[PDB]
Amino acid sequence: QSNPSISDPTTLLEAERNDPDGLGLPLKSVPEKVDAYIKKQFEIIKNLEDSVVGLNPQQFIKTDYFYRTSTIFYWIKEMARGPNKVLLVPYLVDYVLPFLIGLVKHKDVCALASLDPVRLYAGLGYMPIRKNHVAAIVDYVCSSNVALSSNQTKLQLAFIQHFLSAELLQLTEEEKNKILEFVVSNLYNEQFVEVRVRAASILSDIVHNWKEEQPLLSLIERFAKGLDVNKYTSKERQKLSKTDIKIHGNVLGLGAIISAFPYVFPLPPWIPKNLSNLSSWARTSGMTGNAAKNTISEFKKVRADTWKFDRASFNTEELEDLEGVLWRSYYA
Amino acid sequence: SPEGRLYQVEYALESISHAGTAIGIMASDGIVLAAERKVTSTLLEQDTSTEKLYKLNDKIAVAVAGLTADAEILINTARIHAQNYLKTYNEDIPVEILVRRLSDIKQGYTQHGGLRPFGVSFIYAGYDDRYGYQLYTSNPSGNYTGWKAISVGANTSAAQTLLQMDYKDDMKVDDAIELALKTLSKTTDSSALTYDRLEFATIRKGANDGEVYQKIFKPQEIKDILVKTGIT
Amino acid sequence: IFQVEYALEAVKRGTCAVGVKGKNCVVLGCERRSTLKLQDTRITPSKVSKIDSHVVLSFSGLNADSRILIEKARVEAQSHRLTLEDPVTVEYLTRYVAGVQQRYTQSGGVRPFGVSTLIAGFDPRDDEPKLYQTEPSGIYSSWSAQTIGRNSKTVREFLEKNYDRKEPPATVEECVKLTVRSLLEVVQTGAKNIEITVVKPDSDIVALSSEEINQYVTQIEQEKQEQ
Amino acid sequence: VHNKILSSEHEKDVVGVEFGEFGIFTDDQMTFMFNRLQGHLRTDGQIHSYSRTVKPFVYAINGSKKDRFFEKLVSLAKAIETFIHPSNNGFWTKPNAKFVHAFIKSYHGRVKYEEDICARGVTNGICLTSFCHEEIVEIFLNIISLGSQNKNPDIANYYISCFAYLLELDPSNAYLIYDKILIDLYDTLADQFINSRHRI
Amino acid sequence: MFRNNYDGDTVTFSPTGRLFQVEYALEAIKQGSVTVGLRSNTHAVLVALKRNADELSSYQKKIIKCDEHMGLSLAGLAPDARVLSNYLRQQCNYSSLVFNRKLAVERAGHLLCDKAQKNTQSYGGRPYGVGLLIIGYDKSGAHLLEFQPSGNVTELYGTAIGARSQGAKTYLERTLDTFIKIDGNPDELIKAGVEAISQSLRDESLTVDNLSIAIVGKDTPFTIYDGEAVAKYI
Amino acid sequence: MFLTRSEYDRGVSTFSPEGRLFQVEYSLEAIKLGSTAIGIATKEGVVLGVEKRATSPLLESDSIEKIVEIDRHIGCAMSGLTADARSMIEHARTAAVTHNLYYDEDINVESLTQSVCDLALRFGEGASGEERLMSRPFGVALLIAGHDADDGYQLFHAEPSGTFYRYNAKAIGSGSEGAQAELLNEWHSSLTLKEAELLVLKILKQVMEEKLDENNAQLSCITKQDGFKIYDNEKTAELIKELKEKEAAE
Repeated sequence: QSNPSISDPTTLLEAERNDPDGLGLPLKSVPEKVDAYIKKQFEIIKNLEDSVVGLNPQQFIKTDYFYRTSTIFYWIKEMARGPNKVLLVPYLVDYVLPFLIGLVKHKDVCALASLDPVRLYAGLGYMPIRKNHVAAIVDYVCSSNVALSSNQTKLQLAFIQHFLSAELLQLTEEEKNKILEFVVSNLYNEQFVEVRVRAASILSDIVHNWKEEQPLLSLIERFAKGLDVNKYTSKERQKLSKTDIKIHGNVLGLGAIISAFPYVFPLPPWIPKNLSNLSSWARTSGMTGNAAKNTISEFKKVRADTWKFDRASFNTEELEDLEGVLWRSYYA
Repeated sequence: SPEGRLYQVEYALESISHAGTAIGIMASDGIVLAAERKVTSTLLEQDTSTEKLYKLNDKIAVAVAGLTADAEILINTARIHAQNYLKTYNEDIPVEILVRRLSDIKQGYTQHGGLRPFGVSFIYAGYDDRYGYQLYTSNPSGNYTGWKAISVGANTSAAQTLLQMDYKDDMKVDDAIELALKTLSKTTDSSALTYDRLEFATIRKGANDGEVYQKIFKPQEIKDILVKTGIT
Repeated sequence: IFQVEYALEAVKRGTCAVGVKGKNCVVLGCERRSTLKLQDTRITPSKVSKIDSHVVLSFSGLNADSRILIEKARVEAQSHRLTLEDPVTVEYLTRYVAGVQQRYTQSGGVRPFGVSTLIAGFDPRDDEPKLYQTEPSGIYSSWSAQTIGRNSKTVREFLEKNYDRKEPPATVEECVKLTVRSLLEVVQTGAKNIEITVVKPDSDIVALSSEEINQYVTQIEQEKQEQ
Repeated sequence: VHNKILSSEHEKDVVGVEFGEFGIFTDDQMTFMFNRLQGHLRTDGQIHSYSRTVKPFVYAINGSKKDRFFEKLVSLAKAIETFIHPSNNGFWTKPNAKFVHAFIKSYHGRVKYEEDICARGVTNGICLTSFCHEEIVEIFLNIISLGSQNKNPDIANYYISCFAYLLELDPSNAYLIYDKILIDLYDTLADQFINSRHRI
Repeated sequence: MFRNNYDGDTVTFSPTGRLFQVEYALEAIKQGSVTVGLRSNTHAVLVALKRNADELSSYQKKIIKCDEHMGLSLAGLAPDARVLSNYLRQQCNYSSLVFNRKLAVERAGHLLCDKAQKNTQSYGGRPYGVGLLIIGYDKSGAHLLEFQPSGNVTELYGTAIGARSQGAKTYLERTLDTFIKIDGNPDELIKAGVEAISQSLRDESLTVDNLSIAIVGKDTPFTIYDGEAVAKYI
Repeated sequence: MFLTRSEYDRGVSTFSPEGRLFQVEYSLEAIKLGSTAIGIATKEGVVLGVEKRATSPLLESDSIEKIVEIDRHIGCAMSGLTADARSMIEHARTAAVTHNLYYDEDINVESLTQSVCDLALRFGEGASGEERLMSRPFGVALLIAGHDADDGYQLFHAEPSGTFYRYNAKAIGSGSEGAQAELLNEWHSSLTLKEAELLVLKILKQVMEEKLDENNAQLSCITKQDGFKIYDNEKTAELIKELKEKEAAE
């Protein structure tokens, strides 16, 4: 019922011409009387959220709420495959992504009736999205209602990392920002240490296509203000490194930036001077001083073959300052 | 081994559908073996080889479809298992036990993947007083299977069809000698079948009593039974 | 080093295999394509394999691969009776089998087994049914019931929604009643496709024939159509 | 459209096809083909003979309204950057090479067709300027230098053959290329690469 | 970029005459914590900085007793030192049993050199990846040795190996004529070993859990001070 | 998005230009990707808990043995390839009895642990000097916890690499990076066994983002008095019920 078979070639091309995207008509468009059916099946499942008011994984597979939900899922899996993708898009922003993240609706219930939601939600980062649909999707992620979810946070954060790779060069510098200001608002979220790190690993995917030097050099500064110099004397760094979140973020962040320029064949002098600011911190055992050792070993490694040479842009006998850095249990 | 596949095996399992062509037919009171001979030159000495039909013991024999130098390495060790089961239990070795003994060495390489699998596929024809006359098969897969009638090698898929057609359970032994030759009508790349492209064998209810004679045909005896129709 | 998962694939493709615990009895079931017209019927009906007088074992996989297990086990089964005078316990026979598929990865660097196996029976004296499952990795698990093999997922789904611990199939007869239904789902003809064995307390293993299997299928599809 | 606009008969019934920023393409039409080509070189490797796939991008350049396009080409080179690196081989190393060559054949292709026309009096501001040849070198130089050291010698001969095409444009940049190539060579004859076969 | 063709294994000489696989191991030294060693005419001291994992974990031991007259400290790959410190423990205990003779320090030097060398001739095995400072009092005075995984064992008055080894290696270089004259004083030679290891720390602060010290000589058998025993030197 | 790659990734038992043995640096990341496991030490005992993760009503949990006895005074919990640790345990049980025979005393937890590390320290296919007969690093991490009379109650982390640390409380497996930073917050030198029985649950609740029962958690402890017992499902439950309440406090 999605074939658009129109009256005339002329009647047709006049529809394609007058479309919002300088592009064309959604090829295959699900006809209203059906957009109604589907919307129902999602909002029938929202009606039944009382059905599992408090049951367990065993008294779950037996409820009607599950049965519906399972069918809807198997359906989504089969829309995202093949020629039906352009049909599935309009529903993501309001229906399909609020669903799926039916996952704090129980992690162990998925292991039972073997369903991989994580793998589908994120596998929907790539796909035939259109200029105007991007808008509403970036707005759904980067939600001001975000704070709602919990370690399903490291999920929306991985969906973004994929969208970006498949909508890069197609995102208006406006959107390219709504994203980056969300990612960065996570290097700081009290509670989950899990995510402050998945955020930084992602902030680099951004700062790789970001060669313009004033968006860049204005971050570097934003981060290295929370640390720079011996703002605090030794005894304090130890105390802070273990608890302070505003500083975990600042070092996770400044860490990602450096790990976003893997092979600049002759080395930018902002990197030495900013590993130096990172070395007095990877000398502290704690939680941030740890993810600052990551950042210096990650680096010293990829620079490995270009190192015969990179050595020379480290006047700073803060070459020494980079020797500890990697420690596992097998070293002493 | 990507999809659940035995690669180095299919390699040699289809290298088999190239060389040779062998047949086995179990009658109610006998068994029959038969093979076609590799691309022959005028000057190759016909009578000597017995190159694809080997005796294992006075009551068991195999037809081969595969690399000769490869099956001899197997047969040599199977003629021995036979005799070890004699010196040990003073009874003649039971057919299934010999078959399994080989199939287990074949599968030995199908897994200790540090040495190369076996060419060769066997039809075994044997008699033991536990399970009347028997017919068995042995691909380098490691598997063996029971058969009232069977074939291995080139043009395999084809003969299996004629066989399925002319076979009857009440079959005598001479009736099955024909069915074997008759259906190397088709499955012969050589237009017209000669006594020299052949090798034959029988395990009958003895030339006398209630017992078991074994008989690898001499060339002349073939041109004699070929006489029954084939060529004359 | 990943080759493990590949073998676990061959499991999938092979003769489908099942098993089902009872109030005091146990059952297996499994096999493949009737007869390719011309094959010998009476000389490889070796579906389920006897390990001791009280312990049995079926498998999904490369038939030519099982044999190497169904022996190394049939042997340690005696070599336990011999050096400890005490039939192997179903957990131990199982732990020994699984422990062998395991050592077929991590040393020398050799290929792992193309079989999952199910292992059933009653410990010696004790009359509490035991059922276990092994897989090419080295993992053994106990099941109130299970299946592994081809279209094994259809069956594991069937069973979950048909077995309950609260009331296990007490009757000898009825415990088979169930194991049949669960293979009819995946077969490819019916009774002529997959057969079964049955072990009851104290070394009383009585495998089922063709004629007892069709006083079942044709007493199932009776109650079936009645709507 | 480009061919017809120049010299000949600027018409065929309509010079009512305007060029501008991005060839004959909308803002969103261009935007789309860029993120699709990036899709090809980074994710889905879906292209064949690239000479054909590159055309639209070359013949959408406007000598007097480039800028907004070169902005889009640069961010496409900065994306693609890591995937050329000699030790990141994958399903992509073919597409990036067969493209970075197909594109610089199909650009020099155009230039030497226009310079054949400004030997007929007709400049046209649509034409490619000395300053396009400059920003083309700025973009694909680290990219070409990384590819040429690649482990596959065929996939390298593609990036290496681009030096000849760039130098024919006699850009102001010419020195940047002669500078690398001559150090790389003088180092090699002084055995400073003796540990690494490929550099030599 | 710049690939290497002669860094595959240890059985392979680089064209310029270099065993890359060994130079790489010689670098694993610097991947572990800093330790210091020095000797007068009457004693030999070791100072190591035990490093921890969490605030919630023990500290890696960095000094191991070898006989009542000889001990060593490690900087680098732990298991490799467990393996070598053990071999040393044997020869020491064999020179005791067969010849009733404390095993010379100068000789355990020669014996480890040859042990590590074996792992740089052989295809398959990697070189040893740890450095050792070895101390002892033998029939010939106080002694200190540096063991790099290359086999090169060298006898010194003082040295330091590892993470920021360079801070102490330069202190000792200047203190030389001062500390080798700290005879007959034990507490004072450790005061020096600790004032040297602390040139290789940043804003970092030695505690009862950071510090590990060992000493030996004339009439002091090899003893190790961890925990509260080390407080008096902070 | 983008791709970072060194030329010395892969390399089996050969040094990177830094002195890193990436084959084993990776052996160590796969602990972070298995079952969760948590150990805490009091002066009144040591507690080990894990995540069961039952995948059916059929499969009768308890063939899920992720916590096992070693001697009556030493237990261990495992995260990872439970099947790959069969041999690692056999060697520890064998070493602990062997010590009891040769010496008429229970074997020190420190030395029982080191002995298990000395086993996975025989990784390789080519060794001259002393032979290390096996094939790959041992693909499983261990929390080993017990009691000897020299050094009180103890907790240890045995890594595949052959080395170890003695944590006063440690977490390994899927949740570790987070569970660990939570233990680092809530542990004191003065816990009671009752108090830690519960803190192990609170931290399993957290980094499982789920509500827990005896079908997905197994608790065990080791006291001087009663030895090393694994809590049967009943006791694990009114220990859970006892938290549902304690946290409804505020």
